[PDB]
Amino acid sequence: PLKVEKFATANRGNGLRAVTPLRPGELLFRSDPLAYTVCKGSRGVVCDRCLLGKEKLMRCSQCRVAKYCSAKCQKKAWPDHKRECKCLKSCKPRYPPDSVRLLGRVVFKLMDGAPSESEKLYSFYDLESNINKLTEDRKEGLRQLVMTFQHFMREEIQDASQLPPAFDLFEAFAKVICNSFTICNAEMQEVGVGLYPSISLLNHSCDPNCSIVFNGPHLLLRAVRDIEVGEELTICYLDMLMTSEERRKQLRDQYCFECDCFRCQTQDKDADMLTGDEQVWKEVQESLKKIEELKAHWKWEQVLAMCQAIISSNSERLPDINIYQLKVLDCAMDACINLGLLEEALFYGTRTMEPYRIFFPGSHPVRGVQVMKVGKLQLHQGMFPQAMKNLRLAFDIMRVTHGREHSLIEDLILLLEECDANIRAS
Ligand SMILES: C[S@@+](CC[C@H](N)C(=O)[O-])C[C@H]1O[C@@H](n2cnc3c(N)ncnc32)[C@H](O)[C@@H]1O
Ligand SMILES: O=C(O)C(=O)c1ccccc1
Ligand SMILES: [Zn+2]
Ligand SMILES: [Zn+2]
Ligand SMILES: [Zn+2]
Repeated sequence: PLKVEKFATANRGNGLRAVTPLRPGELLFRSDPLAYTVCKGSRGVVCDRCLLGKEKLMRCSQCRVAKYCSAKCQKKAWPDHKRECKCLKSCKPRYPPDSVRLLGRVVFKLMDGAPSESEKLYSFYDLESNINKLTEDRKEGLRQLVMTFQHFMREEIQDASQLPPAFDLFEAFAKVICNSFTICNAEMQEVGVGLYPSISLLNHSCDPNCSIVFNGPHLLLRAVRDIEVGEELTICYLDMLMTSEERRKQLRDQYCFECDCFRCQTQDKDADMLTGDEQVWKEVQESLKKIEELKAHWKWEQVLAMCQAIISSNSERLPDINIYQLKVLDCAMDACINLGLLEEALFYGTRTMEPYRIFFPGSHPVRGVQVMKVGKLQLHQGMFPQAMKNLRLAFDIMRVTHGREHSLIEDLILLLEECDANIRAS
């Protein structure tokens, strides 16, 4: 059997609980998506199937919207793509919202595909919609998505007989809002959106006992803390670099619940996250809206320029533990890595280390990868003792958060063996 089970919680609907004590690093579930698509900003930049950023991609002959790294990827993707292809084509100039493209793949998967293992524990039909908690503002947004779906899919779906039985598009989009998974690449950049209905049983905590990590579209659910028999399994739905007030708004707006976890009751880390002059980090927070938009579109040169204007401003500066300063540093590190500016990348990366230790407590895949990036930059620059220490730290974290089932662990072990060989060679 499995190590987890669905159960009805007392006040958060259905959830997942351990059937037996779980232990940090234990693999609990792994799932391909019911449906997934590349995210808007990564479209044309990464392969539609494997979500890897190749320097050579080939677009689908028919729609010219889907792009693939290889014949292998377009073939393995053709079942999921064949019907949307006609739709994307017939709307050529327009491209639909990610949610619409995603729901299209859900519908085709449910109509034309064998039962999906992703629904082993919990199906798309089962997913929470929160419709009785939605604001009229949200409901209006969903109505527009319904009509967008109807437009985009009018070449393949003209009426209900071409939808699953009693399939309601409004409810379907409501489910998408609060059960969408952000698919991240190995470097922890957002590249796609997917539905993993069994995994959607996991409720949220700002101090979770499990973590999900993506290896392409494939999702690994791991325990990151000790977990007792019958204890509910939780993951954090949100970015860790967020104050309690910011988490409140997004958990309300997107997930329709008021978080009662101990961190939100205590404002845990809020004060440290907002150190520095408020006027400055308000401006940086504003600037980050565009920086992250640029990063989403892989516009690294422009990302770096905006980040440098902040990190090396001629006006007042922020401490690196300020979460908005910290985001700017991370964006600039990633841009430098992609632009081949490794000295500068390392300068920014090392500055994020201590803030990441604070804000990503325990075993968090984002900190694991950040430390691995820093260790990799140090290795490449011949800083073997430093690189080894960070690579070991990355492995300490990622043996828990990634595990041997994740291909990045093999890469990291190879970097450990290389770095150790250099240190031996003295
Ligand atoms: C991914 S689903 C989790 C499974 C859901 N409880 C169910 O019955 O299908 C996310 C939804 O569960 C509820 N939820 C998740 N975490 C919660 C929490 N910490 N407190 C209260 N409700 C929560 C919210 O309605 C949210 O929109
Ligand atoms: O339980 C597991 O460890 C696991 O890897 C798994 C994932 C999906 C279905 C069955 C088992
Ligand atoms: Zn590919
Ligand atoms: Zn196509
Ligand atoms: Zn909370």
